[PDB]
Amino acid sequence: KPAVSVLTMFRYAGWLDRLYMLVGTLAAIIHGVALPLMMLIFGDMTDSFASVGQVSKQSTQMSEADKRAMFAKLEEEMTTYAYYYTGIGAGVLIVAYIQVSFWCLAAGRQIHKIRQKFFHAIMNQEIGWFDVHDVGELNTRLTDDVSKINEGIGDKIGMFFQAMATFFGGFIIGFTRGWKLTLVILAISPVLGLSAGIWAKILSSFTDKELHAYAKAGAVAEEVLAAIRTVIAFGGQKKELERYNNNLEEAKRLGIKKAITANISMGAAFLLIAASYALAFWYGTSLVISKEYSIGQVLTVFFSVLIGAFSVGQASPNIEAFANARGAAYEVFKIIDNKPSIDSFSKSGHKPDNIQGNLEFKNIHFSYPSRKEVQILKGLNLKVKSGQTVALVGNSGCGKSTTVQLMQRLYDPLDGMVSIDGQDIRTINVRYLREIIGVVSQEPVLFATTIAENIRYGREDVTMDEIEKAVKEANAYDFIMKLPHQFDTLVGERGAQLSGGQKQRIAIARALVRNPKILLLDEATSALDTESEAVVQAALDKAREGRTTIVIAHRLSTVRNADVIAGFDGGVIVEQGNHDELMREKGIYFKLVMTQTPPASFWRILKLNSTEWPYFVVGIFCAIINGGLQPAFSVIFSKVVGVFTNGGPPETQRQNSNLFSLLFLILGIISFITFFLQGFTFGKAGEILTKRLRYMVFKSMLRQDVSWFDDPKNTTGALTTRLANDAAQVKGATGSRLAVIFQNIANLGTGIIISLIYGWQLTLLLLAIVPIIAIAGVVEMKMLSGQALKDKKELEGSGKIATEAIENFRTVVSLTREQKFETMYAQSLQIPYRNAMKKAHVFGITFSFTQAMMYFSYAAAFRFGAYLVTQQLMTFENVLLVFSAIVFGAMAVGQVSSFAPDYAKATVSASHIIRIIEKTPEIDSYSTQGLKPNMLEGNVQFSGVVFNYPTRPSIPVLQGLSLEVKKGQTLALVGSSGCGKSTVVQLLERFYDPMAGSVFLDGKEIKQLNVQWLRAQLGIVSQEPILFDCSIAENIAYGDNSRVVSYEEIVRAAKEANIHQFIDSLPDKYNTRVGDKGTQLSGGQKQRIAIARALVRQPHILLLDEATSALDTESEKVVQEALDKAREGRTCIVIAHRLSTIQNADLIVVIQNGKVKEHGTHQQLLAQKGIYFSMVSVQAGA
Ligand SMILES: Brc1ccc(Oc2c(Br)cc(Br)cc2Br)c(Br)c1
Ligand SMILES: Brc1ccc(Oc2c(Br)cc(Br)cc2Br)c(Br)c1
Repeated sequence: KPAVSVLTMFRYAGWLDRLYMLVGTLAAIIHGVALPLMMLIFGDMTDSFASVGQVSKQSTQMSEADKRAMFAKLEEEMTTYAYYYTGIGAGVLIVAYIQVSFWCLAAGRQIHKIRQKFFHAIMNQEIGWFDVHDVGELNTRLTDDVSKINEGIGDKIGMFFQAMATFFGGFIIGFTRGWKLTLVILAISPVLGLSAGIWAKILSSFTDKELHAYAKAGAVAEEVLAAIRTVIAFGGQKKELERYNNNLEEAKRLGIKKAITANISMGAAFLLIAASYALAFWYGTSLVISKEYSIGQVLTVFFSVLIGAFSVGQASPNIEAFANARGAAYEVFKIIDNKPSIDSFSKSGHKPDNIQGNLEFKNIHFSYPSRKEVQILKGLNLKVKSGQTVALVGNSGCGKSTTVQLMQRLYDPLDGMVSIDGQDIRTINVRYLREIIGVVSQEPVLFATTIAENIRYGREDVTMDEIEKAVKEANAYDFIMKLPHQFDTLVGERGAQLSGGQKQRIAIARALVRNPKILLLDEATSALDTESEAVVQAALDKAREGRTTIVIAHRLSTVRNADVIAGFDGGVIVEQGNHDELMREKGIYFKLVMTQTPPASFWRILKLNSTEWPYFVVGIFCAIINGGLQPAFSVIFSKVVGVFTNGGPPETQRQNSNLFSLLFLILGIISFITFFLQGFTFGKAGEILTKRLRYMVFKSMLRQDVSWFDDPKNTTGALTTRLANDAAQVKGATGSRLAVIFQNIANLGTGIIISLIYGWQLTLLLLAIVPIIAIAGVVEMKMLSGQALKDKKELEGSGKIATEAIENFRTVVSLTREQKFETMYAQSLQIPYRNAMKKAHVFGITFSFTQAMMYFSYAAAFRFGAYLVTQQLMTFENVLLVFSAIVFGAMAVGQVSSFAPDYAKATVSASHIIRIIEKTPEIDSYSTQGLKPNMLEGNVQFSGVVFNYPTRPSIPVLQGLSLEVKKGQTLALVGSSGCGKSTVVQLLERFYDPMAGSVFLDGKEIKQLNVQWLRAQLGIVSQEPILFDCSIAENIAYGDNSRVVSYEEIVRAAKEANIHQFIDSLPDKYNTRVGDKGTQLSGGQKQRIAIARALVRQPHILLLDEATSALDTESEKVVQEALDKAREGRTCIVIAHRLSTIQNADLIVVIQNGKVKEHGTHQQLLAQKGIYFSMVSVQAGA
């Protein structure tokens, strides 16, 4: 919404840039004007053949006499025109170069200037400006918004004035040479803009319906795949498939209805567009029989108008490129024009010599850019004597750290003044101020150069002698020399990561070359290992005594030798003096001392599509007819102008022109009829395989075992996404692109035959010319992409050192040296600049070449069409035909290169979708094999079970686990932590077979037992019961599948679960909807319902996995009261974390490290004193 003044945007265009644009826009206008003139001459050549075409047939008497005056007219005329076109092509060769070259030159020259000014502006902003902005958005604003500016002031402007030239020069020749047809062509324009407006309304309203249609099926998939362990537990795998299959049926019917309506839309749209033209051209014919126009002029205005009319559309993208470049230039120029109060690039203020370093802060009130929300300094008074070293202590607020900020004049105070020597800090140069202040901060930062270079960021003029003394004077010399490459080592975020106390000494050496008169030491010893701290601390003490120093730290070790110590309380200075004095004061300082002491030929995807042997053959056959039908319009056009250039006697003409225009419209309606079919047929054929794919995939997905859904690679969202995309992508490959790619190869095929068999070696010429300009148009775009990738590679090297500069900013400004990064970024940009110069000559040559090879190609089209062909006995009417036939058949093949990614994007989406069906599990619920025992009673026999989870085969959970529980008993299961408690329930449910050992139920190993039958006698109840969106009676009836459960039977379960209080309390009762879609209710209810569906099954084994986990107060007492009634009549395994409710259990088992450690009845384990009695004691007390 915000934008820029048009002149301010080119403020950096001066002298030549202003000329380049003027000459560029000039030749651009010349380039545009060139095309409608090309059409104007195409009318005069018709007139030439038309006068001879009328007189040659008018003879029917003399033959040799027509070999004289006729050919003489032709050779003076045709050579005059051919001489004229050859000139036009040389014109576009020059102006198209001038057009694109100059604008890309002015763009490159300016964008170089933008970048430099704009990075200069970034480094010039005071710190308070950064505290309110994100540096990351800023740097991306650097590389992206400048790119958008380049796109707008580039060669697009030349294309714009080229297009307006075609537009203006279009209707000028349109109006002057024939004003009537223009108004007639504009009259059908609202119809063409109204038919394409029905597309913006149909597409935008139906693309939502499908995204709503599958969102009903994709919602089924998401509550299933999220609750997958519950559907697997109760074996609703046939229902949840069925229940997704039923939503796929509706998505199919809505998909065929969309295929019917959308194909009715296209066909009617084209048939209105084509009829609109043909009426404007038939009524072109009505004006030649009346002698208001020449047969040549009708063409001249008809093309020049339609050329200029479509030239409007070909200019619209360049407008939006200019405006976006303006809007992008706003926030950029806003940074360049913005002037600071502090600078640091300013050459102003005093530069005191013989600085002695007496510092005082007077009544400083300050607040960071958070402003009125917080005020961190409520007045202040502090002097530090020259040579002395003052230490600042504080409990919190870190108002300590603020004084180092103000002493650098990173910000100015709200009220008060900071004074170095006698002068206010605001009178001294900002740069000289920071050159007389050395700074060592908590986190040290080192730039990605050599050690000597990071030290060289202290001062630019320095010799390895002074680097050596500096590092040796910060005892950092002994420790780099051992490191290889000597001073020539590397540092940075990337490469040679060092010890913290080692990085700080390089920072101390960096600040030491600064020979500062003032020293600021903020938190430097803090957050550092204890032993290297003393190594650094020796350097800090060796860095002082030549300087006045303010130091801030939480290490009270460094503070004793400070000449004065100062404590803060709420930004107010409270205590000051020597260490001993503050201790006698017994205040804040004393109080803090005591405290601290694979693309491949996949045919099988088409073999599954072979479910419909018809529906394709209908579309293909119907597409090829549409293909062969489409040049016949060019054949009609060729003979509407043909017979009427070849007229002779004029009485018969008016009667035929009505006949062709009729045929045309019969040929368009038979084109409508065939194009509805080829769309509907593929549409239906695509939507039905969409179901089969999503059915078989969702079937095969319910076939894998829990081992697969635990994979971090496969989550519920990633599976629904994999489910939707892959099915839609393969639909597109077999859908429109294939009907179109066969319609078009039939288009060119039925066109090339007509052209080849009519014109001899005429067609053989055009088949030498057209492929070359097509290839030359491709190699242009390859070179285009190559230059694009290359410039991206070498401007990111600049933006990379810009990245380093700006997100490490507060350090660089503390060291000054902005002019360093300033110069480095300039040297970095100098390569893309001198590269951007070559870009202009390259784009100009290529574009001018492809334009010239289009104009020269058509000079050869007529000079060969006449002369050697028309001095013979071949006819203009065919040359017209071969043009439209070949040229349209070629531009119809241009759709093949556009639908190419729809094939690859589908094959890749196919690549996964064939794998996902064929993958078979270790434990398949679908296998009908298994024992299905007859005897009812249930044991559980864990024996030597070692188990590790397939996702994390690192820490074992179960290793040598052995349990046995009789029928009708409760097996209490206590654990130190982890799923060692829970893995038992997962292995009995056979979510996994154990690594070693075995688990048995009735004496039979479950591993050889039937998988589905096994789970059918299991009453699993988890800690968070997931309930699908449906009737609570149906969430309950979900406990027994393969059979519909009686109402009184699901009532019996709700009676058991003690949930029947709601189930009548609701207005709907058992038919109320739950799942946080129809109704919401708390967890105690959800849980009871899960108990209800558990015991609908009438299991022989309950499995209670921390059922009271998320629950509170009386809700626990009632759910436990339901669980305690559910057991005592069944085999039970309970791992609930309430050991008070576990006292009345028949056997308690303690799990240690996957081994069973300690077991027995409650009082038995309570008589023993160990883990279980440590467990019961810790909760009962707490
Ligand atoms: Br009559 C008549 C026939 C074709 C005309 O131009 C074409 C041409 Br040439 C090809 C196709 Br496909 C559709 C149309 Br409309 C015109 Br304008 C008038
Ligand atoms: Br786009 C384009 C369309 C026709 C052009 O010249 C003609 C013209 Br004018 C008439 C016929 Br028939 C074929 C061609 Br090719 C040119 Br040059 C460019």
